[PDB]
Formats: sequence, structure tokens, C-alpha cells
Amino acid sequence: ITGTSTVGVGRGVLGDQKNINTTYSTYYYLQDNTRGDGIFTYDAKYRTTLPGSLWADADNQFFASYDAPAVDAHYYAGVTYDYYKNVHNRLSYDGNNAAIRSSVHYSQGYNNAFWNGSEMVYGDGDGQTFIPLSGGIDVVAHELTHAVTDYTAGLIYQNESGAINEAISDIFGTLVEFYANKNPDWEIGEDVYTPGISGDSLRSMSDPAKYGDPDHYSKRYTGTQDNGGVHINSGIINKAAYLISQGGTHYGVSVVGIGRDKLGKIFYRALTQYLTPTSNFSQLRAAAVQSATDLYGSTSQEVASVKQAFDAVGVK
Ligand SMILES: O=C(O)C[C@H](Cc1ccccc1)C(=O)O
Ligand SMILES: [Ca+2]
Ligand SMILES: [Ca+2]
Ligand SMILES: [Ca+2]
Ligand SMILES: [Ca+2]
Ligand SMILES: [Zn+2]
Repeated sequence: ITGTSTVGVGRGVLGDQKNINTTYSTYYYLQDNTRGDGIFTYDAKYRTTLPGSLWADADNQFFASYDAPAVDAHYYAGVTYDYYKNVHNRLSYDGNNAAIRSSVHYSQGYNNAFWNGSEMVYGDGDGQTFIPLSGGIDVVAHELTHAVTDYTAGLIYQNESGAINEAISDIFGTLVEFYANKNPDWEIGEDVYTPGISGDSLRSMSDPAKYGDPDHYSKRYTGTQDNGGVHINSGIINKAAYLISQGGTHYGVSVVGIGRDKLGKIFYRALTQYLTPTSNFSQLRAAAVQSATDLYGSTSQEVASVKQAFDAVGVK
């Protein structure tokens, strides 16, 4: 759309009020011209055809309950874009300011969200297992990072490379959640999962086993479900990443934490410089070590912690 940039106001999935960037041209659209080539949010109107209609609103106020998921998908995509730009100096997912598109109200009672190779898509949830998925900043950032991976390492979505692809998305989704300071934690999807149950989440990076995911290589899933356990075996990497950041002793191996910022720098470097589409866990470890070496020196503590952390999860 061609029009005038403006700012609107609405309420998100969790009921919080926020301002969002809109464009005015007869209607007010969810089109943010302030970031790269724009962020665009569409209404899929409970259908599965994509992307749907660019979101249009008459008065620039988005307080209807039907509006909530659009408000958050639109807002959280801006935050994520900011994180990448500010923190890693990367312009959008392609590094060249590509437009960011998302659709909401995808299908009926759809308990999922995803990156389809061109855009983000969010279901509204069935109201029991999930509420609308774009209400979780870690979910939004998890999706946008899959775009980042597609344009960089290109990790194939299956088996080990696939689990790495998933872990990357959880790690950066969590780093973004801390960046925005939105009640941050090392859990995944807590804000939109099982509205009826407090305290849980979809996955845990601090203790993957809490939800039955592996936290050691010896416990990896080797069957065929889930594309070869991409959402299961990611726990091994997630745990490694949590250890690098926070420190701890796991299976008798002690890791000194080096903090979130360094975690993010090391992983981003590995992702953008060293990983390839078919990289496996063992290659990820070599990548992460090389990255930390590049950044901090081979005799650094940073390098030492990366090694310890992988040793702790059994990745050699
Ligand atoms: O892999 C994906 O992008 C799909 C999905 C995303 C998701 C993340 C966090 C919470 C809910 C949903 C998953 O099942 O992880
Ligand atoms: Ca309105
Ligand atoms: Ca949180
Ligand atoms: Ca979280
Ligand atoms: Ca819950
Ligand atoms: Zn994912």
C-alpha cells in the first residue's frame, strides 16, 4: 500500500496495550514502513489460503478481540527486527531488509505457527492447548529465526541438522524475549500454552527433560517421527546453550556461564559463517568452538565454556 505512516494503538492477546506502526490510505493498514522494506500483517480469515488480506482497520484503534493476534504478530515482528539489527547488525532475515510478512487467524483451532519459506503463519489455538500463537514473543522470534536460518546456514529440516535448526530458533527466540525484557525465561511458549495451567510451557531449555525431551546425546531419539525428532533432539542443543550462558553442573560436568550476550554472538557467528545445510551436532560443536575462538581467543574462558557445555551434553 502507498500512504502515510502513522501510529495506532491496540491490545494484544494477553490484554496488554501497545502502540503499533500503521499506514494510512482510506483505511489504516498493519503496514510498518519504519523497518527495512516494511512489516505487513494479514488476515487469513480462518482459511488456509495465504497470505490473505492485508490488515485494514477503519479507525487506527485495535481493541477488538479479533484484532489481538494481529496486533501482537505485527508488534513482535518489529521487536525481532530490531533485535537483529541492533544486536547483530543484520537487516531483516535476508540481510538485505526483505519485507516481513505474517498472517494471523490461519485455519480454525489451529494449534501451531510456522515459517513457510516465504512468510510467518499463526493459528489461533483451540483455546485449550493454546491461545493465539502470536501472543508469545519467543514464538514470533522462533519463527523469524527460521527465516534467518533459511538464508544463511540453510539447515535441512530433518535429523540432526533439523534439530539444530530448531534449537537455533529456540535460542534466538529466548534471546529476543530477554532483549524485550518481557518477563524473560528459558522456557519456550509459556505465554500461549495451556491457558488453564500455570507454570508450564512447550519446551524447556533449562531442563528439557522436564517435558520428556533429551538433555544428553546418549538419550537422543533415533526414530522417524517429527522429521526424525527435530523438536525432540533440539533439547540436547538447547541445554548446551543454556549451560554456556548460565553455567551449571550437568551429568557431573561443570560449566562456567559466560552470559547471554556472548552466547548470542557465538551462535550467530556459527550460524552465519560456519554451519552448512547438512551440519550435524558434532559439526555444530566445531563451529561454536571456532566462533568463540575467532571472537575471544583460543585460550579464552569463552572457548573453554563452549567445550565444557558440549562435553556436558555428550556432544563430541
Ligand atoms: O517449529 C515450528 O516453528 C513450529 C512450532 C512453533 C512453536 C514454537 C513455540 C511454541 C509454539 C509453537 C513448534 O512446535 O515448536
Ligand atoms: Ca478499529
Ligand atoms: Ca516469558
Ligand atoms: Ca519464554
Ligand atoms: Ca500454561
Ligand atoms: Zn521451529
